[PDB]
Amino acid sequence: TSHCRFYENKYPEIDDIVMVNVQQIAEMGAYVKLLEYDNIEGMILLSELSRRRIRSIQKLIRVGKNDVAVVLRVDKEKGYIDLSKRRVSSEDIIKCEEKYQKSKTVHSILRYCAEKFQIPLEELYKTIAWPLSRKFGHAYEAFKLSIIDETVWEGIEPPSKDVLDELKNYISKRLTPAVKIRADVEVSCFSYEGIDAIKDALKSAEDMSTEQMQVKVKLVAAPLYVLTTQALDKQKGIEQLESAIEKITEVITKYGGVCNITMPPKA
Amino acid sequence: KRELIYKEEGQEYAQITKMLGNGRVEASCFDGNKRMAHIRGKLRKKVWMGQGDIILVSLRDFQDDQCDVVHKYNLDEARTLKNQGELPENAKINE
Amino acid sequence: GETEEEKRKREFEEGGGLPEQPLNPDFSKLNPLSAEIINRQATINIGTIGHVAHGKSTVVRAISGVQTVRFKDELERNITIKLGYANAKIYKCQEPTCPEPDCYRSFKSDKEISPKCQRPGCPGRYKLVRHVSFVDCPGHDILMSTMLSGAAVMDAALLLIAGNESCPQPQTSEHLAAIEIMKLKHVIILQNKVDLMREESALEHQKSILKFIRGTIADGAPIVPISAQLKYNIDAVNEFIVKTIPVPPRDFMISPRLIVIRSFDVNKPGAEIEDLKGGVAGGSILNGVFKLGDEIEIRPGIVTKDDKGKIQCKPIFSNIVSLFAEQNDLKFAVPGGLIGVGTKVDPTLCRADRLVGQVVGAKGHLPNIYTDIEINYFLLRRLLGVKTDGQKQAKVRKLEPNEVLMVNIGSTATGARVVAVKADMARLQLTSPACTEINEKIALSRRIEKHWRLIGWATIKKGTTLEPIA
Amino acid sequence: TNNPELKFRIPPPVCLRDGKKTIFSNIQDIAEKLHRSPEHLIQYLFAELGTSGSVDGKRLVIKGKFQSKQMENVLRRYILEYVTCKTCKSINTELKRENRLFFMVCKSCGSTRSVSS
RNA sequence: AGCGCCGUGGCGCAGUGGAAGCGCGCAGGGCUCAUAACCCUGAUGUCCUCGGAUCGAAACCGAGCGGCGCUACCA
Ligand SMILES: Nc1nc2c(ncn2[C@@H]2O[C@H](COP(=O)(O)OP(=O)(O)CP(=O)(O)O)[C@@H](O)[C@H]2O)c(=O)[nH]1
Ligand SMILES: [Mg+2]
Repeated sequence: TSHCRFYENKYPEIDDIVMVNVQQIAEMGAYVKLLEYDNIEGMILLSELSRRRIRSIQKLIRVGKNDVAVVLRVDKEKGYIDLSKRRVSSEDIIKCEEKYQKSKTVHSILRYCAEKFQIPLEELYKTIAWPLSRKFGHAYEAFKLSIIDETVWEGIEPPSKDVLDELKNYISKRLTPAVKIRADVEVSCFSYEGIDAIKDALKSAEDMSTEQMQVKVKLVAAPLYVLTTQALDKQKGIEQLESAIEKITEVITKYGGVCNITMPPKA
Repeated sequence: KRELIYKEEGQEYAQITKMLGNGRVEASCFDGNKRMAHIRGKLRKKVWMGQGDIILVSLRDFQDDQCDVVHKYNLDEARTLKNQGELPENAKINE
Repeated sequence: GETEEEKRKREFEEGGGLPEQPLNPDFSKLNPLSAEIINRQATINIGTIGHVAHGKSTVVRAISGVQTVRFKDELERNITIKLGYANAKIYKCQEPTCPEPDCYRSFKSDKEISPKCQRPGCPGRYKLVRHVSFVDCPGHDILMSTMLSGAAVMDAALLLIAGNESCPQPQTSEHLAAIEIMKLKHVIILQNKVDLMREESALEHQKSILKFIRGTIADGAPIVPISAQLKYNIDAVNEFIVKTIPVPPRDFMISPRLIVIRSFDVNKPGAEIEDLKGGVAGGSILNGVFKLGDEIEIRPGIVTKDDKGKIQCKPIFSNIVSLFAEQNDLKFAVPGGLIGVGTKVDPTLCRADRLVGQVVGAKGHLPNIYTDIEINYFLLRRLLGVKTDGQKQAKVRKLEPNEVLMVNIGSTATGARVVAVKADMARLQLTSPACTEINEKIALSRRIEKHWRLIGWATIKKGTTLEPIA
Repeated sequence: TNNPELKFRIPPPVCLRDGKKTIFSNIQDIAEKLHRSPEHLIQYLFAELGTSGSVDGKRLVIKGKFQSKQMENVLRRYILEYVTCKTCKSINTELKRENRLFFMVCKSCGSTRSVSS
């Protein structure tokens, strides 16, 4: 069963942003379902629909598909939402769609777990998802940390640890990327021995390649040597590559040549 | 369906290469020349000539540089004439 | 049903193959035509000159078969800066029965000692007359330095003149004059376009060619009708190369030297660094025989400016790791042939335009870098390479103090400033260092019509030397 | 002896103008009478002319109003820089490929030229 | 050669993960006395190729093809 909210409460809050799907347009506008919050209806009448003049009615609404949305008023008695689409700036729409993408992605994994264990999705959101969104600002970042760090789950009360185990499995299978850190070293030598210096330099550099993080200095050009590695925490590659820089400078400051840094380590 | 008209001893078929301003046209005559033609009377502002359409143009004995359009073929008498072969058939013009 | 490659391999083993050079042969008895020398190295440097966009790499590729690459995106089509190279082995048939004009046959460097005669009905085998190197020189107005450097490297010359186009092309005249400057009096003339010309138009072109070459130092240069694309009349050109060019006097007595003209870095991308190669100086050796395991230093070397702006020169010492010539790795290298000296010199020191025009000395000699060079110069009366629309040719003006002139001392590309001008003598101060060994043939050019134009000749007789820092 | 014969063979361009539509039905004849594949000729047509069209059967249909003057001019320019070799007056040259750039090469002589832009 | 990309419905873009997308095109009718602007509605695609994970790939990735921008012709 696919249902349940993505955020804390069921009702949208005042002056927030959502992204809604359109299904139907009767006369005054489109009262449509929301895909960022829950599944209730909320209306956009024609005055707050098109920023441009109201020329194309069906072309800009495209019944059946999704679009950014902004909530103006909430009726917290029955489930009626007043909503608009003109009033989302060009800067805003991108963060709107990013938040929707994140909320949609976090939904499917817990959907799988709920289907497998026959637990209501509401329960999974209440137990694991909502405290993660409180801890980390958002649950997808919580799952990204869960791939890296097992501690983010410590403090949550699962409905069953089997949910935890199969969720570990499905997150490791589904959410798997380890960003590549690359850099560029400029060899500016005018010296006597430089080839053997480079051989020793890469020997020292690749000797630091760990089991989980492997550094290779590929050749693309004579002065420009490109350094490639895969950092899983995105916080060790910089230091290992600065270690490679220290190695290369120590090697070539005594053979007689000069070497310089063009592009430091970066994601 | 009005009957077509054939050529007579100084009036020859041509093709508008491109129509000129102020009431003139340039007609590639089917003799090898890119002559200049005037849109005549009886034909000025009732039968509109479109660029790329076979026409009849009267030569003038005392000017071979310029001539004057006479009759227009609405691409049907034109295709029939091409079938009969009243013009050099290398320059085939059709819709 | 034998594959073509199997047939070629069998012909190669039957043809004598490619011998391996003895590791220590008796040197004073080594002549430039000896088998240990001739079957694996090019001993005579042969160059091609002409106006832009007529085809010189085309002629050389038709002759030998080794392509000149013509690299660098934009430079695949318009012009090239580096020289083009190609190894040609000149083979002549031993059989007197086959007529002499088609006896000769030029082949690639990989060919055997004695390939069979491809003329139908001729069972005799070929004999290697001589191995020659080809120095393709970009004939453009913008590019002056490399032409003069190669002409210094050159030993004999081939001038190319087109048929249908104008007869007195000025670039051909300029290159012929530059060749006359640097003591090269062996040139053979080729008419590149004859197929598109009539029997009388070709005769008129030949008469114009003869009319052009009357006041030049070279007088009896043979003239050859050739086809670059049609690939015909090459055996005759091989015959003319054999006959009109003998071996320049060159023995092993002279002290060792070298002149780097191009600079190659051996760094194949994609491969791991644990398996690399050294840096290569592409050099002409006009004197000295170099072996494996020889220490050699690039005299002008590292050019630096101190905090005061003074010029310091750190000579580039180097151990020779390999001497690659022609096709195979060879122990000894014959002076008078383009060779890649692959030393342990830093690969970035040899990236593209670093070792171009630089003198190098083997251990046991100390050439001197000069800051001041006083020259004995001489000029011509009219410029070459300029097309005047029906008027007098541009007349060379005398030198002015404090002026930048392109002075090519052999290969060394330097832009000198004039301190004073005399009746026959001048003084030049150089920004980029140049070293002098004996005299070195020098060419002079100035900037008048935008780009450099050759003016005359000069020779260093004295100068101020800078003792290198070791 | 080798070439006792030693182009005046360009087809008369039949531009077939159907109102807002244009038909070049002879395009196969030009493509075979200049030894160029019709694909490259159509690409050059849609490079000099900023439109798009369909190929049917051999024939090119482009919904646009255009004169035989400009078709003839573009054909002549293409022949000048593609069909006709610049170094030698010949038509035997054909389109081939030498790393990834298009390198048309000659057959009558064997030259190495490039015309791609 | 390696890298940074790309692989289209006629052309251009796009998400890549739930699986045919929009404008520009063009055909048709609509407004108009009438044309253009503008309305609306269509018939067409191996989202390049082989695989592997996946409930699911056009999408995540590899092993390959073609087109590219550099690095640079890199004995
Ligand atoms: N008809 C004809 N074309 C030739 C002949 N020789 C060369 N060509 C052509 O002329 C053109 C120029 O060839 P190319 O070798 O690149 O000239 P280049 O010497 O490298 C240019 P630069 O003189 O500045 O160095 C080529 O297309 C070539 O095929 C010839 O003998 N006859
Ligand atoms: Mg060249």
